[PDB]
Amino acid sequence: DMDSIGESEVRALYKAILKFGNLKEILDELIADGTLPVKSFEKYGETYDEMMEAAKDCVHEEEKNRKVLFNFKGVKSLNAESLLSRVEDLKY
DNA sequence: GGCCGCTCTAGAACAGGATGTATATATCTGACACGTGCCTGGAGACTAGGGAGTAATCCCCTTGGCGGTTAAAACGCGGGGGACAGC
Repeated sequence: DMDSIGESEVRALYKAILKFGNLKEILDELIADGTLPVKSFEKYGETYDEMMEAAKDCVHEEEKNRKVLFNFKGVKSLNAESLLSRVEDLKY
């Protein structure tokens, strides 16, 4: 199962990173406290990085548009700007 | 020095998650039927001896009749006891 990701896990990850930024430090605790259902740590890591890159791409698409929700694996429960800002702000 | 734009706050709408309940769908459970394979019993064939069947004769038993006598059965009558209904 560890290579799959469920929409409930997409939700839980999205909320987690909305609260905590680069979860991959904490992420073991976030599984151990049950915030995230059990999955491969590597899979959560890569799908996090993937959506960070997709958020950057969304910002490039905004730049293309002028010169906000976007899906993960079709799951619409995601937006770029909140995550990107929250992650960098909480890191700082 | 003035006005408009930008930012923040407030209200409204929509969606998702959480929880409980109902309904539909799937799975199990069981028995019957059919198919397959193997083994055993039945079927077929042949012979010899014994049992059954057939025939005759004789003897004993059973059936039928007669007569008389005796006991049993049938008819009769009255009274008592038991059975039946009630409470």
